[PDB]
Amino acid sequence: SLCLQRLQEERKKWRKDHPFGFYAKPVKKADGSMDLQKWEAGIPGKEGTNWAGGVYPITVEYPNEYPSKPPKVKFPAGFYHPNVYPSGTICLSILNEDQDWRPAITLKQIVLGVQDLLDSPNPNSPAQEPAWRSFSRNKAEYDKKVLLQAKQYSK
Amino acid sequence: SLCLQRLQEERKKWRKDHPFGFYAKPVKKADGSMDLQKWEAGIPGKEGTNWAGGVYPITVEYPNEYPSKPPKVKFPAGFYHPNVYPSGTICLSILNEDQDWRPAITLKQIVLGVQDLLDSPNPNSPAQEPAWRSFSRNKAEYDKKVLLQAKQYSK
Amino acid sequence: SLCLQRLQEERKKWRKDHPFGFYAKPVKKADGSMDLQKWEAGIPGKEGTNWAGGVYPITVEYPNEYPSKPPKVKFPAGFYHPNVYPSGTICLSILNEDQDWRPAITLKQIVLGVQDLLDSPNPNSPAQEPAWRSFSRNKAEYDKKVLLQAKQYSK
Amino acid sequence: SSLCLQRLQEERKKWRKDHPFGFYAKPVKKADGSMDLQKWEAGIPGKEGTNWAGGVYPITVEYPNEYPSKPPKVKFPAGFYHPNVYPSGTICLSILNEDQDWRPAITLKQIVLGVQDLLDSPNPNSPAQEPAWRSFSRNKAEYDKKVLLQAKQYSK
Repeated sequence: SLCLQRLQEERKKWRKDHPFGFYAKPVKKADGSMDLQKWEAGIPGKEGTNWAGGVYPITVEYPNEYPSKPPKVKFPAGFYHPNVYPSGTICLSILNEDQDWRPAITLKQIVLGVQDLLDSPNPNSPAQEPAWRSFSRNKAEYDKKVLLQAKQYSK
Repeated sequence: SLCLQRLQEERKKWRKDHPFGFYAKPVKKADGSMDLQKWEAGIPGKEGTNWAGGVYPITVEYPNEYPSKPPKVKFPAGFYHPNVYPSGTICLSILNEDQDWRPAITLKQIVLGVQDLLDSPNPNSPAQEPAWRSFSRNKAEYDKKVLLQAKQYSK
Repeated sequence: SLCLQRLQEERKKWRKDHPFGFYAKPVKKADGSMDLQKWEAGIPGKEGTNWAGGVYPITVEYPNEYPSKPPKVKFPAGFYHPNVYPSGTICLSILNEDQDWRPAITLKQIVLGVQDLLDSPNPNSPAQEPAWRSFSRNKAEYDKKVLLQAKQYSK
Repeated sequence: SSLCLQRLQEERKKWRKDHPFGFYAKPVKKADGSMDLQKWEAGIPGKEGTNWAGGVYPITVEYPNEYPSKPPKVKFPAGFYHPNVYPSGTICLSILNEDQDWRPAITLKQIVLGVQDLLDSPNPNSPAQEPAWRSFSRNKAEYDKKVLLQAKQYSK
């Protein structure tokens, strides 16, 4: 099983070194064992941005075909960002098997890619109508919502 | 009002030279008068495509600032197409004030632009998650849905 | 036009008598006249509740058959409350023609009824999955969201 | 052509259904989001246990109107380093030469594996690149250092 072997390697690599303020670990099953194909992680907002102070939770679901196919990465449904679907699914070219996904991509690369996305939305992939509208038409309103969401996910 | 004068012109104009199989009309108010700023229209699917035989209803909402600003065009909420948000809002650059909107654009050009979009989804507008997923990963499933939606909106 | 006669009556009535903290007015069309069948209003949260401090914006859409048929009342799409659909449509007994709508119901009655709903969600109208789930499963999380939304709509 | 586009549809299906780990290949998208069946982008992973390992080397595959009678043209980026790759990026490979081993039945998988095999095993009969061929033939240490860094350049 390449998928599970790769996920064990990812666990070992992450535990050894990962970016400051981020976390990621397999979820526990009913028996206390790890579900290597489903992880919970957290992405800190960047200092100096309206995202600062929040730690935004994601789930990473690795399909059976991983690493040939990318994991699905989701914020909570309703998370506010122009490139995040209503379901929470993150729209990012590195997570798209037809675009920039490659099997060598590490969890560290994914979580930093998502962190970078927060304060720098992509205009070729608006996935959420109200956030994209405010980001583009009413930046003051967009910024207020971002700062309130940072508070929602703050300690 | 420039807006209402233009809408009168669009109305009297549409009623003489409109694309075959399409319809468009201001909606009626409580007193049977026309709401010039809110129309109902219908877009026929092209023959030779899976959209054939349907006539897909849209509402066209003209803001007070029209024609300086574009109208908003919506299919029913839940309409299935990669470029149509959950609300029914259609993503089309000619309806975007920072891209291709120009005050001269006529309703005819708008409806034809919506028609063209049906069988050729734009990859820069990932507006509807499942429709994109199917379009990209399970084209047979995508086509089957399109075919059934054509029946939904048939005669 | 029984509808528009009733709506002109409702307007004059509102301007001479309305609860403190509330506002309501027909929207303006492109020529500066009033669209009597579409109003924008605001509902203050009541003091001593987690909704306190917010003024929550609504649209009131009166159908041609009003007052025989109730108006449709909507918060912004995405507004958080167990009885508010994703579209922002409010579920309330007095706004349902098969329930407690009566043609004699005034705008004051409607807006006070919406105000009452804010702090008392109805379990037989679970319109919003995450809001209902937090209200049932995680009161602390439910309350925090309400308090942040109050700030969002604060003065 | 018309056989050309029909064949290319089939190639896309065969590939999309089945191909070696770490390779990718897809028609490029046109301005309307539709596929250009006659120009694909692909990636060739270096073989593990060679100085090419860890790289995924990008190629373009351009199918002429007369495909599959005539072979596609396959190019690495201009300035790619390998003794059998011209300055333009064009790969010199027998199965890609109509005057040598091209046959209409050859599939994309066979092309990309042929290119992969060529990486660590240059053909002296196609010295397409002076500096690469000279280093390969006269200063192997220098050649290997360049190959290793180029693997980093295109790191998987």
